Amino acid sequence: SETKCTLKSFTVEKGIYQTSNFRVQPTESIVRFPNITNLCPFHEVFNATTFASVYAWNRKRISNCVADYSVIYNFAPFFAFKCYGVSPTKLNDLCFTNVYADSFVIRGNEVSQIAPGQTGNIADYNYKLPDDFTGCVIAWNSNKLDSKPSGNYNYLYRLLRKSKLKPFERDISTEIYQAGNKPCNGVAGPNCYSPLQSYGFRPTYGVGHQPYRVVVLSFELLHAPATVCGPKKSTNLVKNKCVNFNFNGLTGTGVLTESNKKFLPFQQFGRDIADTTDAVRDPQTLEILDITPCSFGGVSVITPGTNTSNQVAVLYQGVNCTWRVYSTGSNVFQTRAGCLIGAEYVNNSYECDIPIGAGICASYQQSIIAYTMSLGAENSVAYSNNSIAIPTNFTISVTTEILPVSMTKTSV
Amino acid sequence: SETKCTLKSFTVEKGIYQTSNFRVQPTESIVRFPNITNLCPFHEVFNATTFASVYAWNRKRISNCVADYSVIYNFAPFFAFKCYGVSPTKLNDLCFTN
Amino acid sequence: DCTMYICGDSTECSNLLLQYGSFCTQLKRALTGIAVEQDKNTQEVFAQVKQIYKTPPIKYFGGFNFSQILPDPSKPSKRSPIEDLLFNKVTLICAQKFNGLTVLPPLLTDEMIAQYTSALLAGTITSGWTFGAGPALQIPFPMQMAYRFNGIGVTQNVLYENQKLIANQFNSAIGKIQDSLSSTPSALGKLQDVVNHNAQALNTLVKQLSSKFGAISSVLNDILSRLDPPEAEVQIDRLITGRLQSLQTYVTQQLIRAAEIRASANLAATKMSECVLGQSKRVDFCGKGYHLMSFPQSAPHGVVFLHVTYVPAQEKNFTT
Amino acid sequence: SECVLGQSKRVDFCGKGYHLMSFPQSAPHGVVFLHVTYVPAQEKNFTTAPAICHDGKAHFPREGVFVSNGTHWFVTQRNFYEPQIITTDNTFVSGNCDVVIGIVNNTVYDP
Amino acid sequence: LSRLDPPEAEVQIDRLITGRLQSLQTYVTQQLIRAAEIRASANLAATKM
Amino acid sequence: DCTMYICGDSTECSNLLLQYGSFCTQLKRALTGIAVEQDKNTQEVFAQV
Repeated sequence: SETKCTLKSFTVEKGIYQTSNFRVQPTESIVRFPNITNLCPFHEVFNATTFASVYAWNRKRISNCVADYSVIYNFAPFFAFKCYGVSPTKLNDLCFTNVYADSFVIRGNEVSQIAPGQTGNIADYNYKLPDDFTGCVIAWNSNKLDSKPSGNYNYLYRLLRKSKLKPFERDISTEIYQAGNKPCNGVAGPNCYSPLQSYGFRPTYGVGHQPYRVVVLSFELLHAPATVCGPKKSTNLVKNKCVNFNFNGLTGTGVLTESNKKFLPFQQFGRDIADTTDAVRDPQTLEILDITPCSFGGVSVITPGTNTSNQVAVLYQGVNCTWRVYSTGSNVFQTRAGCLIGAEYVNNSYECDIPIGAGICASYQQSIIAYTMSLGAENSVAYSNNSIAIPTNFTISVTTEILPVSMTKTSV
Repeated sequence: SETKCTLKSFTVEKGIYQTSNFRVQPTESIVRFPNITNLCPFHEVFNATTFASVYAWNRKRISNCVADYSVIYNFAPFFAFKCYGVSPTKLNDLCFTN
Repeated sequence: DCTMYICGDSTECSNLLLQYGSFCTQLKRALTGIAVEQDKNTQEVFAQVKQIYKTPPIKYFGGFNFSQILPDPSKPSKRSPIEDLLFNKVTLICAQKFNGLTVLPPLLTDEMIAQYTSALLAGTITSGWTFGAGPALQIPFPMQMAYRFNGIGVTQNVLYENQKLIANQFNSAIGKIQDSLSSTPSALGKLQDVVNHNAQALNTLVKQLSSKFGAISSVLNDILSRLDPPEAEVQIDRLITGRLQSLQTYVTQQLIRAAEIRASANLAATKMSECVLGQSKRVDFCGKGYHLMSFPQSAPHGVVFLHVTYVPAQEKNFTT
Repeated sequence: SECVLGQSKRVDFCGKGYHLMSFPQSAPHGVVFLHVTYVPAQEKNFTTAPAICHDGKAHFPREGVFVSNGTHWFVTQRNFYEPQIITTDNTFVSGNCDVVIGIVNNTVYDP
Repeated sequence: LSRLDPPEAEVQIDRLITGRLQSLQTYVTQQLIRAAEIRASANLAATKM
Repeated sequence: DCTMYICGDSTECSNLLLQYGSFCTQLKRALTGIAVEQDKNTQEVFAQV
């Protein structure tokens, strides 16, 4: 029926055909995490007091920790979770190599200014970001607590900077009046225009003059070490079985076997010229496991004409059978082309009508049989040093030969 | 060593082999613009024998000329400025209609 | 298998592949076409006769020695020493096997090719050239030698007076040809290039598979883990387009090479049928100089022809 | 061009077996050829000798080869059996009776 | 490069890169197609010579 | 050439090109093969003596 589908007809002729591949299915899932499970010191920039500003970005080098959903979302009224890399819908079941929760506390009038395209205070060489900036933007409110009466003058921002500032670089200085034709240098005074801008927001002001704390993250992937992610049950591995393996944020599908080579003491992500992960180290122990995918194949169907019969014999290309061939049938063979089930075997020699490979040919006898090649009839002509053979009759034979010359013209 | 690098192997037998180009670097840079720069009317409204009263401020629109930013820093009494938005240092590089 | 090559085990990528119309069918059909044509190519260059002949055991061809061409039963594989030197002189697979880039075994094994060439040698030794037309006719080797000499304008009395010299020159030259072939290892360049060009093209495609086309990464699975579905369609499309362009380039180059290979095989078939089973009078088609005969020998992916010729050496000037 | 307008002796190009003639016919998108050929049917085995001794004189046939049905000797062409009496016009003489190998002794008639 | 910004520059460079790459691919494939036929004609010329 | 045709003398164009990376090596290889073969093509049509 599959061959009938692929031919898009109601009668197949003869010979080799093709269909989809074998694709043996996996069994289950394995998690592989370090057994050490401490608690992550999140929420420190979230609920204590007035934390920081744009003058001191929170350069928190978070060490090994276990962070999850429970500590975060401590206050429900957030703002737009402006995704840049991973979507905010899923933040668990993936581990980061590092994280740097940058923070600044300015008002929430201009939330879009943090974008690489949307500019503003950032454009005049303030706190900058690169073009990718894979972390999200957490613009959570800070009203009625940082909204000090008559203005939080201790909260302030830099109006301008003379020269170009690289992203993630601190420029906190006197910032004298180096501009202008008059050589004031921030000391003489006229049109000095210091970057100092203290805040005079009374709570009676609009919502554009109320503080909204902004924290952002930054990380990267495709690295062996990890430091922070959510919890999971790292069940023990399975030996030589087609499972779905996960190793601290990197997934896959294949069989895991014991390693034979030796890794360097700090090396845990070995690979070869195949440019794919050949082996990996255990997250808990020193055990190194080689990965090789579960077996593919090539499925082919052998049939005579539907005018004669409707039996078939199926061959799996390039798969040893002796073996991973699911169910069975009448007879199983071990030809060098792969596995073959459906046809018998016989040592008698016959010509070929249905080729298979490596000199094996099958045909209808009252059954589908298979054999090896037969080149032709054996012969041997007598020979001497003084013997000759001469003909006496002659026949006239005519044969044909067909040749195409012209194929149909076309225009578009 | 360059041929070894570009052959992705540690041995080369014999014969010619193709490698990257010569590509002599450029020496310096030259811009060119016409000498004539006509004056915009900033200094025309700046400089006058008499000035309009503060009761009614007469509107003027300046457009379609060459700015010549040096005319702003040309006068003698220079002790009152409040520059916002576009500084005089970053003035003469942006384009404005009026 | 393009569907597994473009995307692994993720049905969403397959559903995206259905948006590009019927294209995998064309690639699979063209690949089956080139495969079956390359399998058919050898049958018109080798199976030129339908009778496996066997030479008599006693070799008494007027002093000629044919030990370097006929099969030797001492080696279990029925190959002559020339064939064994041919097999010896001409010379990561799991990585290409793991991505659906499988190879297929040919229809005819090497033993059957050796049988065909041995049968052809027996036919051209013991039966003259009549076996290319009708029934095999037995002819002793000196008489066939005399008639082949008569074919090129030298009367047949000349051979019968210098038989031993002909035998000695033939045997010495046949002895020389083995070391002459084995001395220069660069003389087998055609088949070597044929193998390595295809091998390096396959390896180039496999290394091309792991190269991001301006997307977030190269692996589809982790990107599916990070990005949320209905905005990931704009993400995993450059992978598909770039891999399809690479596949189209690969199949076009394969077709281009197959055309030239089939043309060369047709030329080889005509040369075999016009220089082995007969004696051509076309200058520089079956050797160099006046043509006398040719012998075939098998080789991994192809043939090598021993052309036996004739050249006048010393001369004197006269008045006409 | 080389199969109809002339006759070619290139084997397996103008047909199968020895080539004699060919006739072309048309077909939708292309041509078909009929090849009139010629093949020998049945054969007999004979004993042959390369040369004939006579008065210390070696003889060689102008065409064909010498055959012998056991009784006497004749000379005939290569592709058909048609024996004829050995005569000095059918052969030419060169050398003597020792250089060649396998020569037999017989007589040749001269008118 | 002077028009737009480097974040918004690569959104237009890609189309130029694809177009020029496609043109180069077409030229090279046509070159191969012509070269095969010229080699066949040269081989016939050598046989005639 | 790979880069001088596909781009100008700008570093971001070469940076955008190396994402594909292994494309123009095939281009240069095919052109060099054609050049060497067509150089060879006269030898077996003239150098026969």
